[PDB]
Amino acid sequence: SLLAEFGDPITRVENALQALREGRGVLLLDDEDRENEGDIIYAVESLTTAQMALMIRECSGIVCLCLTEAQADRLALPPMVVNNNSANQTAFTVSIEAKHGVTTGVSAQDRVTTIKTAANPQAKPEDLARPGHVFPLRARAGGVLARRGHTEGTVDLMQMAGLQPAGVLCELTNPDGSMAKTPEIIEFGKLHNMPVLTIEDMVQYRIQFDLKL
Amino acid sequence: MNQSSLLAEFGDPITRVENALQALREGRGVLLLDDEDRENEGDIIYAVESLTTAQMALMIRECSGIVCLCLTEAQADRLALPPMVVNNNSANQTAFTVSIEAKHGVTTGVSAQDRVTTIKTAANPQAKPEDLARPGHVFPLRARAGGVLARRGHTEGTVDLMQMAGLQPAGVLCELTNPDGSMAKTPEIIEFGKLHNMPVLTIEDMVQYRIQFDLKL
Ligand SMILES: O=C(NO)[C@H](O)[C@H](O)COP(=O)(O)O
Ligand SMILES: O=C(NO)[C@H](O)[C@H](O)COP(=O)(O)O
Repeated sequence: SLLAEFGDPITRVENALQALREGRGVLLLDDEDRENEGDIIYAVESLTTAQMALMIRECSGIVCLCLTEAQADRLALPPMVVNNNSANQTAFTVSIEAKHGVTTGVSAQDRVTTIKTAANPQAKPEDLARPGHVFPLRARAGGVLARRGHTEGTVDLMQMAGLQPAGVLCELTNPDGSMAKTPEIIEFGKLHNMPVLTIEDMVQYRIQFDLKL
Repeated sequence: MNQSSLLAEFGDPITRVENALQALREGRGVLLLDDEDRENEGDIIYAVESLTTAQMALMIRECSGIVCLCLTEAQADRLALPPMVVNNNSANQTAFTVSIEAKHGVTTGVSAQDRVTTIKTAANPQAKPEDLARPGHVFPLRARAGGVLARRGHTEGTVDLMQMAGLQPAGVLCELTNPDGSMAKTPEIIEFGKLHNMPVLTIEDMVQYRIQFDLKL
C-alpha cells in the first residue's frame, strides 16, 4: 500500500534500473516476514566518495560489497565461517582492504578504493589484504529467484541494468539506532530521489519478463 | 598546533588518563587517540557493562559503524573466536575474529539494541560458544597480552582502560568519522569530546600512566 507511491511493482523495478544506469542509488526492501529492512544500494560502476559518505552517515556503516560467486572465486575469498549458522545464512566472505592507495581503510574514500579494487574484472587475490573494513557477500547463483536476499537483489539489479555485476549495500538506520521500516524508507526515497522497490517486485519482474540473467 | 598543545586543555597526561577512567566508572564514553604516525585516529570507547542503546546509536550516527568489541584473549577463546584470518596481512595486524551475532534475543543483529545484546552476550565471562551465531554484525578484536605495553593500539587501550578502571575487561570501540566521510583528526576529535561529554586521551598518555602506576594488569 505505501509502496504504491513509487508506482506498480514492474514500474518500481524499471525506475530502480534506470536510477542505477544514471549512477544514482536505490532503496531495496526485503519481505516483511524476513528482515523487513531497507538497504541503500549503489552500483560499483559509478560509486563515489560522496555516495559512500552518505551511506556511512545514514546506514549501519557495515558496508557490504555484493559479488558474483565467480568474482569472489577470482579474488580467492572463502566464506568468513566454514559452518555459517547466522539466521539468514548471510554469505559474508573474509573482510578485505585494498593493499594499495588507502591508509587505515575505513574512510569513505578508502572503502571506495577497496571496493573498486575488488570489483575489478581483472582483479587478483593479492590485490586485497585480509582482514579489512569492506565486507564482501557471495550472491547465490540464480539471484532473487533462488534466495530472497538483498545480496541477490543487489547483484540482480546490476545485471538487469546492464552494469558491473557488483554493488554496495547498507541498511538504512534511524537516528535512534533502530532500523528504518517501510514508512521511513518511503520518506527517505522521496526526500533523496531514490526509487524504492522490494524483492518481491524483482521476483515478479524476472519471472514476468523471462529474465534469466 | 602540535597535539600536546591542543590536548593541554584536557589537562596533563596523567590527568587525562584519570579523567578517562572516571568517565568509564560513571558509564560514559571516552575518546582515544593513537600515535600520530600510526593510524592517527580517535575512537569512541565505551565500557560494555554500562553500554546502552543510546550510546550504541551515537556510534552508528557518528563513527564508521564498524563497531568492534575488544576482548581479552581468554574471553575470545571461551567464545570459540580465533582470528578471522590465519595469516593476517592488514596494515597494523588488527586482530579481527569472525563476526558474531547473539544466538538469541536479536533479529537481524544490526539495530543499536541488537548490537548491544550481542556485545553483552559475548562479553559475559560465563558465555559459551553456542551463545553466539557466526558470522554477524559485531566485530570482536583480540587484545594482545600486556595491553598497550605490548601493542600501542586502540584495541589494547580499550581493554587496559577497563582494567585500570576496575571494570570487566571488555569494551567497544568505533572510529570517529567526519560528516564528509573522512576520518576525524585531533581538532575534530577535541570538538566532539566537548560536544558529547567525552574526555580525550592518547595511547601515549596511557603508556606513561601505566609505567608510573600500573605496570601489571
Ligand atoms: O546483514 C547484512 N549485511 O551485514 C546483509 O548482507 C544485508 O543487511 C541483507 O542481507 P541479505 O538480505 O542478503 O541476507
Ligand atoms: O580497524 C579497526 N576496527 O575496525 C580497529 O579495531 C580500530 O580502528 C583500532 O584498532 P587498533 O587496535 O589497531 O588501534
